[PDB]
Amino acid sequence: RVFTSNKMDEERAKRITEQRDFIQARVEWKKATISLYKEWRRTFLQKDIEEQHTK
Amino acid sequence: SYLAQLVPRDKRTLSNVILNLPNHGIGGIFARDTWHPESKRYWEILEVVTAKDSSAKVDAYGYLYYQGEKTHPFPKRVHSVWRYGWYWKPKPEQEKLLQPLKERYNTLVDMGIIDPSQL
Amino acid sequence: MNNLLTQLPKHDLLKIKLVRWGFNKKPFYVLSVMKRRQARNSGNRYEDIGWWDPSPHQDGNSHFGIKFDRVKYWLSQGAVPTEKVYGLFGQAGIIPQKPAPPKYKPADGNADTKWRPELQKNL
Amino acid sequence: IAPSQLDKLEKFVHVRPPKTDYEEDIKQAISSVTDNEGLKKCLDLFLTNHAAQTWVGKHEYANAGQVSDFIKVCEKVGSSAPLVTLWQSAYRYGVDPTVPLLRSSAAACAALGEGADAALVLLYGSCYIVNVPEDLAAAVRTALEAHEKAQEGNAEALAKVQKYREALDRL
RNA sequence: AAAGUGUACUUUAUAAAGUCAUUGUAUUGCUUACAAAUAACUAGGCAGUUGGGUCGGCUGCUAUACUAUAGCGCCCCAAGCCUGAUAAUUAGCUAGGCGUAACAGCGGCAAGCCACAGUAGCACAUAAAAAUUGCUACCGUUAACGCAGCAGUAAGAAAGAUUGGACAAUAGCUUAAGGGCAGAUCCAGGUAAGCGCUAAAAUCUUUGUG
Ligand SMILES: [K+]
Ligand SMILES: [Mg+2]
Ligand SMILES: [Mg+2]
Ligand SMILES: [Mg+2]
Ligand SMILES: [Mg+2]
Ligand SMILES: [Mg+2]
Ligand SMILES: [Mg+2]
Ligand SMILES: [Mg+2]
Repeated sequence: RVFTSNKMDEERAKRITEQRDFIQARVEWKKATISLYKEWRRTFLQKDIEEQHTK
Repeated sequence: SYLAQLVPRDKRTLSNVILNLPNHGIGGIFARDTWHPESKRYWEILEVVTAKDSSAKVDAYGYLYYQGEKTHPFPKRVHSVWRYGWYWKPKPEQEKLLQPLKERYNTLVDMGIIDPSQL
Repeated sequence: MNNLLTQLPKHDLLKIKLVRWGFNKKPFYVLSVMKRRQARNSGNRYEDIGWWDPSPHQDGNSHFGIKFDRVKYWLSQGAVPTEKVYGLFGQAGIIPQKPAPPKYKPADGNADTKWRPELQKNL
Repeated sequence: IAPSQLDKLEKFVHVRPPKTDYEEDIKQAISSVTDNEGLKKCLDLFLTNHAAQTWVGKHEYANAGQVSDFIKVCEKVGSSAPLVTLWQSAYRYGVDPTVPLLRSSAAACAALGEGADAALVLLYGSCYIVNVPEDLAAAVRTALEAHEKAQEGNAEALAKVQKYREALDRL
């Protein structure tokens, strides 16, 4: 669902501004977590390769 | 009257606006009331085809402008025809020519001869 | 008996969830890696990774234990924490805090008594 | 469903096209009409013809030749409401507003004696034509005077005539 | 794939995004072996039965392996296969659990697997799916219904709880406008497992008075 209004008043402006901030914050948060997961993923993969060679 | 399409009205689909205009409003500028007036959001109509059965609904094609710039590469049909709030935006040349006519229409509405809600 | 699962799900998601292991009005939680769609206290797990005691103690703090190495491993594989687990991880500094959406509903005026008829009898 | 792209519209039109030519039906309908109900049917026929032409690709005033015949039938029948509706929505019916058409409609209403209708047609016509002839205005004024004398007994008619006279004077 | 792509959809004088559609290096796996209650007043069992050859065994779109589960099915060919077999009685299995120095014996609680939803045969549904999906016949009440979902009623029995409150918390379904749904669950009521405390006052507890 989305919010739309024919009246160009303060209420309409507030809803648009709040939505923009929430989306921007969430997008930034997603990028940071994924980078951390990718970095950890490489580390564990390397460990498995070393263990396989030893066996 | 076609002059009643300038002011948006409730439950007024784009089909009613397009049909009640000269030449089916080809080459005209239309926008919804929920869009900000200064946002420069509007549709430019290039082709119109009526419904096969109803003959009271229209499928329109054109370009979509946001901030005075095209948003898509090729013409496409208007998918929001069935929504409400559409109104006519005459170009500056049309506005100058229609100055006296708008005054006459407003006077008739003020005196109660013409009821915009019915039309 | 409770052998841990090895094969990953093919049609569902893995999540990090809180399991209720308390007593009457004495909650206690255990964090484990479990399939998204299951019973809350099902015995099917991939690993137990921590515990949490939400109530304050004489020192005024809550206590939380977690495996730092294994949490990273399961987050890398694709396990998705729940909303509350995100809060615990955010405060503990394992991952950045997750922003919450704006709220407009008038909050509940009876949250700790609406669901407890014993108090309402005295009220 | 209509195609999304404009480049595929030609194929859509050619498949099962609707009936477009209604000139023969309208000509027969105009002659056969002798009542107000038939006049309403003709108006619907005009609307269908104006809408149907889009399938072929024409966007001109299809109903530009039979307008005069429709006016003659209305005057003979004695009902002016169909003409009042036509001028109110002239573009929707595919009729190009012009001074000769306005004069013909006003004369027909004046002949019927409905000065109030004559004022309505002139007022609606003034929204399509920038300049209204002064002689036509005088004719409508005479029609209003004749209408007032004919229906002087009805207070509502007197109020309507007075209101229309004020509108004509103001505009 | 916590991904990419779009002549697609929605919101914006504030824009980042999401929605819908589609895409994976072979595009969702079969087989074998061992163990597990009585039982001979059950001694013969099997003929698609044991094995071999051609053909079939579909839902495409890397290349080879000479066709790469199968008597799983048709046709043909050779006579083999099992023999505490075959037929019966009883039981959901694992395990926590209870007695015992142990060995053994028996099977209330948390959880895992399998089967079923009045009875039976079928269609979808393959890969994670039929209490609250269909078709047909039958049984019991009255064209319909089948509470082995929660509460509750009647009969039977020595003996089986309220026709309660709430989504505040945990888990789940849907949704980018921050909401909606819920007899899972959390709380309360009822019933002498068990565990803890009270059933007498004392300078109005000198952890006081000031
Ligand atoms: K059955
Ligand atoms: Mg049994
Ligand atoms: Mg059955
Ligand atoms: Mg199920
Ligand atoms: Mg039953
Ligand atoms: Mg029941
Ligand atoms: Mg939730
Ligand atoms: Mg007793």
